[PDB]
Amino acid sequence: PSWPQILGRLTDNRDLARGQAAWAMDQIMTGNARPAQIAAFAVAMTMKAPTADEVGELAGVMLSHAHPLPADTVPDDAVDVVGTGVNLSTMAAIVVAAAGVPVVKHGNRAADTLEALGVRIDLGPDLVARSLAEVGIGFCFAPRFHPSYRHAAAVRREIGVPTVFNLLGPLTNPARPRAGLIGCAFADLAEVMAGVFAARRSSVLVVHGDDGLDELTTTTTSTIWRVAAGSVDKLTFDPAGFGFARAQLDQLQANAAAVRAVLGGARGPVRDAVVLNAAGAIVAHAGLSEWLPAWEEGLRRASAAIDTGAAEQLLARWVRFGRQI
Amino acid sequence: PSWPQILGRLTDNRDLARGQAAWAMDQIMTGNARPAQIAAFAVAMTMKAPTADEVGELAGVMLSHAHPLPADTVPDDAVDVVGTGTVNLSTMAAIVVAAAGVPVVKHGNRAADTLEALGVRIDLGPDLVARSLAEVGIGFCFAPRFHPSYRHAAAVRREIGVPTVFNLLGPLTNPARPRAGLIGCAFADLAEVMAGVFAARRSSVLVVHGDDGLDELTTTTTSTIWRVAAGSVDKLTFDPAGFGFARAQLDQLGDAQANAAAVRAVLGGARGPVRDAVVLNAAGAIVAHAGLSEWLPAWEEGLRRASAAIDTGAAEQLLARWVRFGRQ
Ligand SMILES: O=C(O)c1ccccc1Nc1ccc(OCCCCP(=O)(O)O)cc1C(=O)O
Ligand SMILES: O=C(O)c1ccccc1Nc1ccc(OCCCCP(=O)(O)O)cc1C(=O)O
Repeated sequence: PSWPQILGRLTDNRDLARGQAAWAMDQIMTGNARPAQIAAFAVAMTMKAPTADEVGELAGVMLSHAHPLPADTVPDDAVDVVGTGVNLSTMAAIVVAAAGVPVVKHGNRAADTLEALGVRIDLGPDLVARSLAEVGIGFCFAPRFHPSYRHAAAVRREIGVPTVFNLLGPLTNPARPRAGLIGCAFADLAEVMAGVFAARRSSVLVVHGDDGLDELTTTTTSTIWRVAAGSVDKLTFDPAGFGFARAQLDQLQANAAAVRAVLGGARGPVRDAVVLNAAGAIVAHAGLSEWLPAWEEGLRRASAAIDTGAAEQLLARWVRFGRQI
Repeated sequence: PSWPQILGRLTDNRDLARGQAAWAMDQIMTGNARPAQIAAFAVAMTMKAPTADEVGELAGVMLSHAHPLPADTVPDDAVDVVGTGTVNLSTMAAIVVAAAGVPVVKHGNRAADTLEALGVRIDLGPDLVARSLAEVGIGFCFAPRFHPSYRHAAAVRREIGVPTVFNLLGPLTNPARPRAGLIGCAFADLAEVMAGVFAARRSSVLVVHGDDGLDELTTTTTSTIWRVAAGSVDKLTFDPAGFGFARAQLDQLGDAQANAAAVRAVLGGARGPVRDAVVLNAAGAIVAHAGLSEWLPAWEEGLRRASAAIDTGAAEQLLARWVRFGRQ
């Protein structure tokens, strides 16, 4: 295999042969790729239109190089709550964890929201494991678990344009949770991302707000690719069906204040959006083992996690956990 | 403008707005583009099939930055003989055309190697290329010497390896700006684009693509010719069998050392498929030359002039004189 071979195939608008995407990603992560080669690959794959097989190979290589969490430290039913791209997902994650569903998130700075809240984001595998056990939630700092991806990440920022690489974050949570609510801002790639989760037998709702959000929106309908039993089912979701009023898009350090307000019981469109996304994660969680009863239960659990103060308390306990390390 | 804007537009499979390709090329040519940005643009512009307007803007920026030849040193009827990539055929055809009395000014880069092997000094500044054109009847613009700020793009092209839109610009960024030529293109889809760019400049060009894939007029089969003249483009099918040329095989048409030997053989009068191809392509450039000011009569004359340039020894002498020039 070679870069001219692989780049040539892509520029010819052909799908890659089995293993080729993997070879490319492994070159990129073993420091064997020039920035120009990385950029050419990211762009060419994007314009060719990536397959789930291809994106799967990319994510597979990344996870093969990643620092794992220690053995038997991630519950079988842990979930992620995240988008391709953060205020809504951070809150939803806390609420989901507070409802009793273990959450392990994965991210990087532009993570900023959590720091502003007093959470310690840069922990190693053993301490993330302890956080997950003792608090019910953990955060994997992406640079710390994916050191070899730094070359790729640098090129991402240099070219600016979105590419297939924008999918890899949610697909390479180093804790490897089997479930989640996953936002995707790119309607065409959402389906591909869903296929990758399907191949892994994950239980995920891949969500794309029809207003463009990488979260379940309250301003209008959302497209959901429901992934369960290795298959993908495409659905349109209307929050009005669960009694939610339509919000305006503009209503959705600043984030930290917003987090404190919602967890404190503030009513409004932000809370509604948090509750909706938290419920989505809980439905995805239920999928590891009916759509309407599942959503109704998810919504009850999410609302109760806030209203009882459990979500607010969990964040406080999370903050305290880090200050005691 | 900005890279996110232009690259986003290209990845969305949209043609660029007026000026955007120019802006991009200019960033690249002023050392203001990161290698990753250069590469992303090269690939995106390639996979979003480039338009004549866009390719014209790229070449235009390149020429706006290039060292020109001194005023009035390039004859109004000078021609180019070149392919996008057959360096053996175009090199020989170029010498033959010059020997027939049509000024030739070429533009090229090392992978030029064949000419050096023949003892020609290829790396000359504008003033000496001009002198070469006047005194010998042929000149060569060595690309790094005229396009110095292209070096960042050059490095990126080596790194990614695959052909891109940048592979199309060579015939369109000749710093001597000849107004006529025989221009080969290996990709038929882009040949029509190249013809469009030449038409915009009102060049008299034959853009040629062998139906066997050669970036020359072939003798193995027919060729497609985009005939550019009067700012308008006519697309034609061309069969050299109509001029009595025997069919050759693709294998009959090497490194710079071998190419030089082949050059010496042809200019020395060796008959065969290689000579035929040279004569045919030399004739084509002569036909393009005539178009600056009737199709079959033009070809018949072009073929007579090319054959005679070889057979009298004029072509062989011109090369000897070209080599002599560099040493004096
Ligand atoms: O930004 C991304 O696209 C990304 C996606 C998945 C995982 C990580 C990502 N980013 C990075 C990964 C590594 C990295 O660089 C690692 C530095 C850590 C050094 P050490 O080996 O000592 O832990 C930087 C980034 C980044 O976003 O800037
Ligand atoms: O490669 C370098 O980094 C370099 C360094 C110093 C001086 C020249 C350099 N390279 C070039 C600079 C300009 C240039 O200009 C080429 C323009 C024409 C391209 P084409 O013949 O393919 O149409 C080509 C090169 C090169 O190394 O290839």
